[PDB]
Amino acid sequence: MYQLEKEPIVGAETFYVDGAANRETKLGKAGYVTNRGRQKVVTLTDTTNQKTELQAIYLALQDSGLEVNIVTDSQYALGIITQWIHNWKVKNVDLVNQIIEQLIKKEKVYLAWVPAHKGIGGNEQVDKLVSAGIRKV
Ligand SMILES: COc1ccc(Cc2nc(O)c(O)c(C(=O)O)n2)cc1Br
Ligand SMILES: [Mn+2]
Ligand SMILES: [Mn+2]
Repeated sequence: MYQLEKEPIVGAETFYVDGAANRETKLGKAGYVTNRGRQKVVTLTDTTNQKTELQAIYLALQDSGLEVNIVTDSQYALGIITQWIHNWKVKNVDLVNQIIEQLIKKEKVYLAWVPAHKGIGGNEQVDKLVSAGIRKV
């Protein structure tokens, strides 16, 4: 893949990703839930809210097939990744480029943003998973 899809890929698994992190401890969780009934969460150290969001996208790329829809609620994650694909058309640098490294090997990728905490089913589910034991209120 050298460019992102303009619309969702029909028949491709859709991963709803999210992350949460504790400001003081830097412990966080990154995870996904998909429309094929799969979920994964990993616990991370020395991380941030922004970094957990990128780590979640990494997990979705790692676990998905060659065509994949990924739905994030992170302005930062979408912005920073998009700032890459258009660029070749400083912070979390390694992780961003590792995501790009995964992206180019896919056949098709649709990456979309949705607003957090607005009752989007998949998004609410993954938010509940990653914030458990991480986000107080
Ligand atoms: C509409 O109400 C809200 C919308 C957003 C937020 C903050 C938030 N909460 C998350 O769980 C999350 O993943 C992200 C993010 O990635 O920016 N941002 C809190 C409320 Br109340
Ligand atoms: Mn989020
Ligand atoms: Mn969330």
